[PDB]
Amino acid sequence: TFNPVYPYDT
Amino acid sequence: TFNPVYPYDT
Amino acid sequence: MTFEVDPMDEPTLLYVLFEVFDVVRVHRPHRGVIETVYLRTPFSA
Amino acid sequence: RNSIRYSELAPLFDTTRVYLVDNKSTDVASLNYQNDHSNFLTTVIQNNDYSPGEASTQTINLDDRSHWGGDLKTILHTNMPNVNEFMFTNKFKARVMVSRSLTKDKQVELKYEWVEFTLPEGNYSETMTIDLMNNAIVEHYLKVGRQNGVLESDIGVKFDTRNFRLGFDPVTGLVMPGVYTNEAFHPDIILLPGCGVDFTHSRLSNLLGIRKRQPFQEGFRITYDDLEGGNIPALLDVDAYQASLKKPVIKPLTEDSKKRSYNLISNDSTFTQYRSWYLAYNYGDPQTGIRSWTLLCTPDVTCGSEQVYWSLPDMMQDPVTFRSTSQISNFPVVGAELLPVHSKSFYNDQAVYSQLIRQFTSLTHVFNRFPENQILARPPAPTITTVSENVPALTDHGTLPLRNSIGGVQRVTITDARRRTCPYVYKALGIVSPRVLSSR
Amino acid sequence: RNSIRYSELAPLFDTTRVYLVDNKSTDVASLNYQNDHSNFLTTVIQNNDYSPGEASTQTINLDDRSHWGGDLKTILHTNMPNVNEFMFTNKFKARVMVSRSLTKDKQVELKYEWVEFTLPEGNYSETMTIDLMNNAIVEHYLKVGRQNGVLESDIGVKFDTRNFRLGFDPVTGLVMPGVYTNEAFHPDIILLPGCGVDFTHSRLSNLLGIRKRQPFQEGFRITYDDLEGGNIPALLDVDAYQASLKKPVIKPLTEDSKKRSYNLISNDSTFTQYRSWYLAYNYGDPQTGIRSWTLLCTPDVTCGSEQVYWSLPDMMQDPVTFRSTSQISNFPVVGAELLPVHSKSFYNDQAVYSQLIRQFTSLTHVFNRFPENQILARPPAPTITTVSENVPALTDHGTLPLRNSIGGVQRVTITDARRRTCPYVYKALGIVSPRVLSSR
Amino acid sequence: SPGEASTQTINLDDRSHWGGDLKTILHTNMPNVNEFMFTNKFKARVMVSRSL
Repeated sequence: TFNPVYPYDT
Repeated sequence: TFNPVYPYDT
Repeated sequence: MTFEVDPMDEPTLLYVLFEVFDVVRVHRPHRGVIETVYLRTPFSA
Repeated sequence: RNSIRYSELAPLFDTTRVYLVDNKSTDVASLNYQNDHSNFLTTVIQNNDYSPGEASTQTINLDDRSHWGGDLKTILHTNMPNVNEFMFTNKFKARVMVSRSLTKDKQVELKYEWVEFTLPEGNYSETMTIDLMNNAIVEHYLKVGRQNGVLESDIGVKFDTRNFRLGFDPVTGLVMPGVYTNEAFHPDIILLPGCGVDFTHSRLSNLLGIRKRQPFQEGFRITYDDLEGGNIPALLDVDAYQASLKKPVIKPLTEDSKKRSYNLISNDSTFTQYRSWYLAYNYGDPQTGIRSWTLLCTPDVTCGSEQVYWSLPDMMQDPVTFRSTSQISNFPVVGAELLPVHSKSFYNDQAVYSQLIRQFTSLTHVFNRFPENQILARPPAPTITTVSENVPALTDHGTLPLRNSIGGVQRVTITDARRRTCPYVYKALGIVSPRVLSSR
Repeated sequence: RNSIRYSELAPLFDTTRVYLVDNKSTDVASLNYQNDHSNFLTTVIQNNDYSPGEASTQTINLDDRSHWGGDLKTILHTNMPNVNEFMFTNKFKARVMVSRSLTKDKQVELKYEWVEFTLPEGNYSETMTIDLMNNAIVEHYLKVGRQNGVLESDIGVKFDTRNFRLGFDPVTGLVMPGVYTNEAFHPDIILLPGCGVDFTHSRLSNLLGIRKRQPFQEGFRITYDDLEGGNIPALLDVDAYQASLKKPVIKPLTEDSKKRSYNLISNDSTFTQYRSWYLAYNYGDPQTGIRSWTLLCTPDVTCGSEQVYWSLPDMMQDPVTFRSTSQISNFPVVGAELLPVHSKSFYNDQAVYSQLIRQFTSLTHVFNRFPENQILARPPAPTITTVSENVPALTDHGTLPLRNSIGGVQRVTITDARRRTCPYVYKALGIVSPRVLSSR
Repeated sequence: SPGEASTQTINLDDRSHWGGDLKTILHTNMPNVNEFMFTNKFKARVMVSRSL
């Protein structure tokens, strides 16, 4: 339940 | 019979 | 100047009139010619 | 009749030159120290013997029998940053969502608050400045938003630069292309219900190119509520429509990859809750909308041509109505000049072909964190970026009256609009050439 | 009343022109020889007969009964290098690690020392100038570092240009992206414990765009110790975290390919021992940090608009307080003018898409020697490079008093701030136009 | 107080006719295309209907 707020996929 | 007036193909 | 007033639950204004001389002198030397001289003292404009 | 005498040297006649300059090796050592190139002392003496200070005793005397004046040209050079604290371009208040909660059994409690984000001085270019702003909105969400409910889906306030309305079809009620046409037209600010931005204490407003049609009324607040008519329309469900070939069409894409909601007002409407300034301006009611009290203007990174005033308290007579004082922030003024900063313009068709490549170039999608959401996406870079650029200014003030007895040490002072030294001055110096004007 | 006589030629009246010029074929041969375009002699005669020198005997006489003056406009043209020895832009002191040793059974003995690195004159452009500096730090390590312990892992001092802190997550305590976002914002200098840099005798400081808020206090030393608060945070172990999907996260990448340590303060902390100026400035304590006594400024490759002073000892009267002498470095001054150098600005979105390609273009990774280490990597090229550019300057000084007897040979002299000829002058010449001012 | 300032006046000696040099610094930021300058509109005649 932690949003890194970063699209690691792409 | 509706022209979206937009070439969706390409 | 320091004024002391009763408190009011609303914004108000303290209106002060500074008594002076607010005068004009009118000169009319020629046809269709009006020249004026204003003088306000104290508190000149 | 018109001499010019000094201590014990041959008298000179008609004119000459006194030089006001900071550099001098001697005076820097002694005199100024705790000063800077905007408030310093300097000896006008220029005679190799004599200890500065002891120089201060001497004086240049312009014949007493005549009223003198001197031409004053100056060389000013700064290097002030596009975005910095002193000029008021590193801060800006905006209202964002703080908490999203499940309350008192059935209520959805939304709590919004104003907060002032700051930027890291320097970072020129307009586009990038926008980005740094958007990023600051985020950086805050990272410290408060998420950890209090509020999803990305409902991030209030984002500066973009495109015309969410190009695709738009007057019948469909949707942006047919299924994508908000990714080209940059002008900066604008987008808001979600309940939030908004305030520039009351910031020149960044001028950077976005949005000004009040009535400047002097201190108070630049642009609420969501203000952006009436002109909520970003929604996207056609390009996939559904096509595959479906009735026709789906009415289907207005509700989310996106990684499923973020485009906050649509209702299960029916083609409009989203996202309101855009740029839209309200030219797409909303001209008589009551925002176009009524704000003006769409050219960007300009400098944030606003400001002027600086010079003063040579100990050498020129005090201009008409100034009174002589010793309060650095009230010295008489003898010359005004625009603060040395220009807007150089370039062409980067590489923009958005570059945002596309820029993202791989920069090893991170730091600014584009939401590469799917057609809104929260990273605004397109506009062709033609602007950049504040510092330039030396060889200005020229007119002849000004002089005192007939010029002190050995003169005080030079460059002030700004609000009257305060300006830290960003690297070089200031002037040349004065006295000459007769009439006699006593 | 107002004549102008010469040897035996018709008298001229009211005004005319005497020309100060270096080029003349005759005088170059004889006169100047061991001189240069900044300290030369020239005949004002301009009469085809008469051997120069014998010309020197003759004189232009401005009627004696009146005090004359002359307008003096000049044409100055240089071609001085961005980085050279005379201007103080080719050297700069920095303190680096000299030796890493295993001592007295258990002690780790670190020996640091100050050393002055020099650059190869010329090499314009700011970015590249940075690189040349970083390279000089290295070139030194190559001659002392390695062969005395000290690994690359612990190279002290490196000039970079990015915001090691964009990725940063207020909770994680790490730069989530696993990479210091590769975009250029402003030059800054990074330091390791115990080392630092000194610019006390260098204008390069001005190139980096870092100045003292109190200029005149000779002494620009920026220690590691000074860069309080604001040590480059560490990188998230992107690999671990992802593969692991508790969550590893807390894992702050300790090395990199080719295993170099990111000198983390302790097995716990998310911060590294690497301190960045740029961080301290806007991310550290504003009241006590570095932002307290240094200023973030626009770069400027010229390194600092400096001025040059003219002098025509044998033709103009000596201005107010100067005394006449024969010491070339004290001649009276008659005109000041900024030294002909500007900052042309360009756009290269090709930067960092180019560093990427530039590395293949240049058959060597000479500047990028450590293409893995997120720190020691090669700083990103900033969009908008600056380049000092020389430009002819058609300046114009005012009317200056003249001697009523102008010698056949006049001496022209352009000096600099510190008073010394300036080797970089290619063309200097002036035109004087005398005219009456009053009578005796 | 401004306004009270308005009362005062700068007097250039009466016995002579004066004149003054007037240099100014003007700076705008008007858009290429806007309504006030008349660059945001333009009439054209197009086809409205095609019928049988």
